[PDB]
This record gives sequence, structure tokens and C-alpha cells, in this order.
Amino acid sequence: SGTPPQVYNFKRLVFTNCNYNLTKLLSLFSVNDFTCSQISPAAIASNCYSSLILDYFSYPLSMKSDLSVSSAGPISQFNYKQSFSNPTCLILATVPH
Amino acid sequence: NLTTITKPLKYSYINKCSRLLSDDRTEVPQLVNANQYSPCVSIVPSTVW
Amino acid sequence: EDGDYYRKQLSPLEGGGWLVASGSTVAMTEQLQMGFGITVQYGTDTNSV
Amino acid sequence: YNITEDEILEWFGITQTAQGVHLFSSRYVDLYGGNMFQFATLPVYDTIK
Ligand SMILES: *[C@@H]1O[C@H](CO)[C@@H](O[C@@H]2O[C@H](CO)[C@@H](O[C@@H]3O[C@H](CO)[C@@H](O)[C@H](O[C@H]4O[C@H](CO)[C@@H](O)[C@H](O)[C@@H]4O)[C@@H]3O)[C@H](O)[C@H]2NC(C)=O)[C@H](O)[C@H]1NC(C)=O
Repeated sequence: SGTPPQVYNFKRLVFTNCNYNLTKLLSLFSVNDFTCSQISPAAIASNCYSSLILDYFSYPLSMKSDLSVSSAGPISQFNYKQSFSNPTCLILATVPH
Repeated sequence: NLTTITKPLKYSYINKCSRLLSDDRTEVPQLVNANQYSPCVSIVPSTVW
Repeated sequence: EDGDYYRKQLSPLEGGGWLVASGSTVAMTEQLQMGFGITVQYGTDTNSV
Repeated sequence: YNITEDEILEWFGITQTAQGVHLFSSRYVDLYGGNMFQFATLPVYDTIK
């Protein structure tokens, strides 16, 4: 809902003690990039976790390689860095037709 | 007044050891037994650098 | 637009001087592509996600 | 290790214990019966699986 912000003004949603289901969320997703830093991509919706913090933003697939922590570009410099000590995931999706 | 025994390069131990399965979201615990060895030693060399 | 210079004044208690930045733009493609950063935690809260 | 040859039934026992690997044979004393007595205790380092 609404305009997704940019990668440096990423919109934070913290989820705790609520039910989430990616199968009802990924069913409307034309996901292009599906990677997960320091954790598996497939079992992200499977296991139970204490907290899930999800920052969503507008991010093209043309700038995809700056998403990683090991990247030295602008995104890992000044825009958004993911957690080293916590499991992390980078998903770039496209709007379905 | 003794030279038959020698000293190691430097002391070393393990500060983190557990198992991860194929799903890679849940951690399987590891515990040492009475003067035993966890399998984390199996990949650690003779001395940690 | 691409590479817009943005500046602000910082108090000497926080460090002082002038804080400057450049905001680049990668233009809209034929369809919107959005990015999700996901971070799960196992000990911060109640295990009910 | 040595043993003699026969056409009489016999048994052999293997087990692991923290002191070592116990090997049991009745060929030493109970040739005509058969029940397991230790002859060997191998100095193993860990427990096999
Ligand atoms: C297979 O071939 C072997 C030959 O290699 C053959 O062995 C023979 O077995 C008989 C039957 O056990 C033996 O006879 C024994 O003689 C001794 C005295 O020398 C006795 O003490 C024995 O008694 C034992 O068994 C009793 C129960 O049956 C016990 O209660 C008792 O306490 C004793 O322990 C027994 O009478 C014979 O000496 C051997 N011969 C040789 C050459 O080894 C065996 O019979 C063949 N068949 C099978 C099925 O193994």
C-alpha cells in the first residue's frame, strides 16, 4: 500500500507475536532477486522466530549487487546495511502485470 | 631444569560451536561429555591461528 | 535529479561543521522494482513470528 | 593374535566403553560351551558410531 520509499528511507515494520504467511504474500509477487545473507532463502517463512524486522523500499534490479554487506558501493556505505550478527535477506521484486 | 617437555605456539580454544541443518534457520545444540570432544574439533586444526 | 547536493548545519556538541551529501537517482524502469530487507531474530522477543 | 582351527560353533563379542574397545572370545576357555569373556581392551581415544 502506498509508494515504496527509497533504500535509505526504508520503511520499517517490526512483527512479533503475530501470524505471517509468505504463501499469501509471495503469491502476488513477481520476485526477480531472491537472496538471503548468512541464512537460507527457502526456509524464511518456515521456521518460527522471536522477531521479524522488514524494511521495504523501492529498489531496481539494475543496482542489485550493492545490496550485499560485502559491497563497497553507495548502498552499503550510506543507504542501508543489513545485520551481520542476525540472519538477513535481500528480495528484489517487480510489480505483476 | 628440564627440557624434555615443550611449549605450544599459543593457547587456543573454541568460543562458538553448534550444528546447522539443511533448512538453515534452526540451531542444533552441541555439548561436551566427560573429557570428550565435540565434532567442532574435527574441522578445527591442531592450533587455532 | 541525479546527484543533488544536500547540506545541513550540525551543532558542535554533535560534532559541528556542515553535513553534506549527494543523492543520486536511478530512473524508473518499465515496471516498479521494490526491495525488501528481512532480518529475523531468535532471542530478542517472544518466539511467535 | 593367534587362534586354533576347529569345526565347533563359537561366538565373538564387540563393544565400546570409555576405557576402550572390549573384544570378547570364548575360544580361550569355553570351547565346548560358549559365552563371552574378555581378552582384549583396545586403547581407543573416542567412541565410534
Ligand atoms: C561338529 O564337529 C565337532 C568336532 O570338531 C564335534 O565336536 C564334538 O562334540 C561333542 C559334544 O560336545 C564332544 O563331546 C564332549 O566331550 C567332553 C569331554 O571331552 C565333554 O565334557 C562334553 O560335555 C560338554 O557338553 C555338555 C552338554 O552337551 C555340558 O553339559 C558339559 O558340561 C560339557 O561342557 C561333551 O560330551 C566331543 O569331544 C567333540 N569332539 C571334538 C573332536 O571336538 C561336534 O559334535 C559337531 N557338531 C556340532 C553340532 O557342533
